[PDB]
Amino acid sequence: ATPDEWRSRSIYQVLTDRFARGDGSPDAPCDTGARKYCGGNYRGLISQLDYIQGMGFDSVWISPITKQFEDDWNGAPYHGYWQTDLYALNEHFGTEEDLRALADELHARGMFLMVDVVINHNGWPGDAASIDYSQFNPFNSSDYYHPPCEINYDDQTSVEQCWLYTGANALPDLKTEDPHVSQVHNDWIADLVSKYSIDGLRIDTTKHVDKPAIGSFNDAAGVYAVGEVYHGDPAYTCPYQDWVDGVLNFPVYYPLIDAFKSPSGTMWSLVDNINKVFQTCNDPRLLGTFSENHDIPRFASYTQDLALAKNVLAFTILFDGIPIVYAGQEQQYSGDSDPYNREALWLSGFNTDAPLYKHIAACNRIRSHAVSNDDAYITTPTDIKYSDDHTLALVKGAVTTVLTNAGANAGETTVTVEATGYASGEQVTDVLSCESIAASDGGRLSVTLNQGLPRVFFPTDALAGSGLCE
Ligand SMILES: *[C@@H]1O[C@H](CO)[C@@H](O)[C@H](O)[C@H]1NC(C)=O
Ligand SMILES: OC[C@H]1O[C@H](O)[C@H](O)[C@@H](O)[C@@H]1O
Ligand SMILES: [Ca+2]
Repeated sequence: ATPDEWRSRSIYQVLTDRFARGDGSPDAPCDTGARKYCGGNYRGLISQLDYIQGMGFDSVWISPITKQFEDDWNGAPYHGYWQTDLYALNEHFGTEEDLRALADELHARGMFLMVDVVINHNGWPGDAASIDYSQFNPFNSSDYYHPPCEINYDDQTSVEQCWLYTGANALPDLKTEDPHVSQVHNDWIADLVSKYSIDGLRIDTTKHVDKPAIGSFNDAAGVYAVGEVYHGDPAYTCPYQDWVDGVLNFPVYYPLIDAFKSPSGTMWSLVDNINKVFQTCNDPRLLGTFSENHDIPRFASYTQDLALAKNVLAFTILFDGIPIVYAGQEQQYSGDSDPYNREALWLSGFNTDAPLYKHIAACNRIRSHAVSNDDAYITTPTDIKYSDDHTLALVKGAVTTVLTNAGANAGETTVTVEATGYASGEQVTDVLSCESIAASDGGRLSVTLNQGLPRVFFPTDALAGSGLCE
C-alpha cells in the first residue's frame, strides 16, 4: 500500500511473542525478567483481532519475522532484532503458512500488515571477536560488515559505520552502503513484500544506516515505510523524510511525555517541536505518532493518573500523522524499562472494559468517522488554536481536540478557543462525554474542562452514523 493509502490508518504495535498465544491461554506465565520466549504467535494474534479492531485500529505492526539465533544463554531473541538468516522465518512466531494466514485474515478485515525490518545488523550470541560470519545468511562473510567499534555519538559516520554493540550479544554492522549488500537487501524486500502481501514497513535503526541505502530500500519495497529515527531534534530526524516515506515522531514524543507525565509540566516545548517538525519535515501527516514503544518507559510508569493517560492517547490518535499504540498501553501496563515494558498482553485477559480500551475506541472512531465525512480531513494540517502552560487546543478540519495536563485532581477550568472554524451557533458534541455545546462569535468555543479530562468536539449534525453518543 502507498503512503496515500496509509494516511487514514492507525497502528497497534505488538511484540509477537508477548501479545497472544495460539492455544488461547490468558495465564501462561511471562516473567519479563527471564527474557525467554513467552510463546505469543501469529495464530494467537489472528485469534485476538476482534480485540484489536474493537479499539478501532486497522493496522498491526509485528516484530521482525526473520530467523534468529538459537543460543539463549544471554537472553532469548524473542523481540526479533537479533537475526541470522533473512531467507528464513522465526518459527517461534510461526511457519510461512501461519504468517500467510495472518496476512490473509488482516486483509479479510480490511486491515494492513506492517512488518518491522532490520537491515543495519545481524545478532550473535557472543562478543564481536567470537562471531563466525559463515553462520549468517546471506551475508556469510566478514567482508559484508564494518569492522567492530563502539559508536562515537558526536560523529554521524560513526553512528552509521560503527556497531550498536560489540560485547555479547554483538550486533555486526552490515555495509548497507556496499553495492552488493544494498542489492541483496533490495531484492530481498521486494520479494518479501510480494511473498507475504506486506502493506507497509517499519525500518529499524534507520539513523544507523546511510540515507541512500534507506532510499533505495524503501523504493524496492514498493510500499510505505516508516523509519525509526531515534532522535529528538527535528533538525536531525526530519531530513530523513527525504529518504523514507515517514519517520516515527520522536521530536514530538519527548515534549509530549514531558507535558503530560505530571501537572508540573508545561505545553511550550510540545508547541515548539510541533512548529519545528511542521517547518522541517516534508509531510508531518505521514509521520508515526506514538507515546510508547518497547524501548522506552511505559506511560503509566511515569504516572498512575488516568486523565493524564487519556490526554496523551487523545493526542496520540487525533494529532496529524498515523497513530501508533504500543500493545499494553490500553491496559495501563507500567514497565519502566526493557525487559519490564514487554509484559504479555494475554495476562490482562484482553479486557475490553479497561477505561483506556474504551477511550482509544472513541478516539479512533471519531477520527475514522471524520475521514468518512470529509475526503480532505486527513490531509488538512492540524493548527494549534489555543495554548497556555497547561492546555492545548488542536483543530483539524471539523475535529477540535482540547487537552490538559492539570490531571485528575484539577477541579474545573474554562478555556476559550478562538476561530475553531465552527459557525457561530453550530452545535458540537464532545464525543468523549457525549456532552453538547455550541460555537459562538467567529468560531469561538468556550470549553470547560473538569477533572483533567480531554474533550473531542465534532459537529452534532454530522455525527450521525458514527456509533458515538447514540
Ligand atoms: C558464503 O557462501 C558462498 C556460497 O555458498 C560460499 O562460496 C562461500 O565460501 C561462503 N563464505 C564463507 C566465509 O563461508
Ligand atoms: O533499542 C534501542 C535502539 O532503538 C533503535 O533501534 C535506535 O535506532 C537505536 O539507536 C537504539 O539503540
Ligand atoms: Ca550501520
